[PDB]
Amino acid sequence: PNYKLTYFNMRGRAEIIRYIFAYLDIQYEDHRIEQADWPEIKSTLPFGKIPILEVDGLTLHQSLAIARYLTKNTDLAGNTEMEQCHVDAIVDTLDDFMSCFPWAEKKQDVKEQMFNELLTYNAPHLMQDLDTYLGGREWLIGNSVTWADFYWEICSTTLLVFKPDLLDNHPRLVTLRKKVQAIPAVANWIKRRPQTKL
Amino acid sequence: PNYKLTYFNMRGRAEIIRYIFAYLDIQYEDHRIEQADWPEIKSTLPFGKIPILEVDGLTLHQSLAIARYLTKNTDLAGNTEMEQCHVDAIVDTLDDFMSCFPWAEKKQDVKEQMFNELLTYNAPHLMQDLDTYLGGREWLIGNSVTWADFYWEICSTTLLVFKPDLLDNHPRLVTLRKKVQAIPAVANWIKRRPQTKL
Ligand SMILES: COc1ccc(/C=C/C(=O)Nc2ccccc2C(=O)O)cc1OC
Ligand SMILES: N[C@@H](CCC(=O)N[C@@H](CS)C(=O)NCC(=O)O)C(=O)O
Ligand SMILES: N[C@@H](CCC(=O)N[C@@H](CS)C(=O)NCC(=O)O)C(=O)O
Repeated sequence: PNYKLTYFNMRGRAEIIRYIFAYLDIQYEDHRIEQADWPEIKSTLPFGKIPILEVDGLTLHQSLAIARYLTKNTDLAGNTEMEQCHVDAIVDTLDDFMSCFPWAEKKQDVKEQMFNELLTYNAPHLMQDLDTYLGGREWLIGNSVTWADFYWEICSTTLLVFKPDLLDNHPRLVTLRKKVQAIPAVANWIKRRPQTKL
Repeated sequence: PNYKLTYFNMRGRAEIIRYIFAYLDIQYEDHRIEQADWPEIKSTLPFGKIPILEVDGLTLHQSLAIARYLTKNTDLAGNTEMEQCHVDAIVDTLDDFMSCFPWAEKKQDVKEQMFNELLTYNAPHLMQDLDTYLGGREWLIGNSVTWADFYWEICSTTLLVFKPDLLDNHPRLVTLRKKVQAIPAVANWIKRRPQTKL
């Protein structure tokens, strides 16, 4: 299958798709665009948003929708339909929280104040829920890695850019990040991927 | 299986689960809670959010995660791998918009303002994207009803509460709503369900 992924030059909402392609050893074109080429591309898109994935010429949209499509019938999906539910739920929980950030805010002082308050109150609350949910287990769901573990490592990587000490009291969540980063297809991808802030 | 769904006395985010139970002819306890009891239940839940679905003593969370679990291997799921991706994608597009609403906002004047702007400035574009996407087809995805059709009807119902003229220029989207509402199991639920504003 000929896969082509389109997004900005950043990890952002495309990174989960990139980890999945990497882990499943599926080749694809990692097409990254700059602001200048957005209006042209955007207009051809039914919903006007990226990422999009073209599969043998057919366009797919919605990053989590695409992530799930790529993990279908693989062990990254969750071993049972019940585990798949828990995987989807954790992914949505993380996405709901990531969506609270005013990423696009133009007023820098407002952006700073909002980031600080989300990182001071909400983030440590979520971290406790995540930590107790994982408990002393190896992975977030079941007994093998799922894309929910991937998403966690991805979201936390971005949160750590803004509050480096966020996981200072959560060694089990740090250990989870290290387990994910250590998967060889993931360690490789992380080494060769373009370096960007987000 | 024993199913117990807990949410507020509202269609809201539990409604998609209710339509799915109805269509699949599954009995469940439709548990509805008052606001004053929420803080107490919230504290015992791994992630402090509703709806939750209890199955044989296992808690599930996240409405879409649950909806997806319930429709897996049923005729409400897409017919192909790729069609299931489109079902997921349409649902997420609708969810991304519904999430923008400050449902819980304390300040009335601020809340009204937010709602007005989203409905007046944003909603029209989603409708336009949806209308073009549907085109002249019968259902949003493929040749038969999916839970993406249920979600569209559910989201549109709530939006029409606040902006009744929202679909005046979109007869094909009105037709799809009517078509979902005509499904016997759906029509029966709509007729018998508690009548709430939201
Ligand atoms: C103030 O308490 C309230 C009051 C109303 C609501 C939500 C009502 C509703 O219809 N929501 C939706 C309906 C359809 C699809 C998606 C949503 C969605 O919210 O994502 C929630 C509250 O708790 C936050
Ligand atoms: N939930 C959607 C969000 C899509 C989205 O808002 N993408 C952004 C980039 S992170 C975008 O294209 N927004 C800019 C625009 O619409 O012009 C997804 O994960 O794909
Ligand atoms: N994406 C989640 C959102 C969960 C959510 O925000 N639900 C609301 C009710 S609609 C809630 O539990 N809020 C009450 C609170 O925050 O205390 C889902 O679909 O279930």
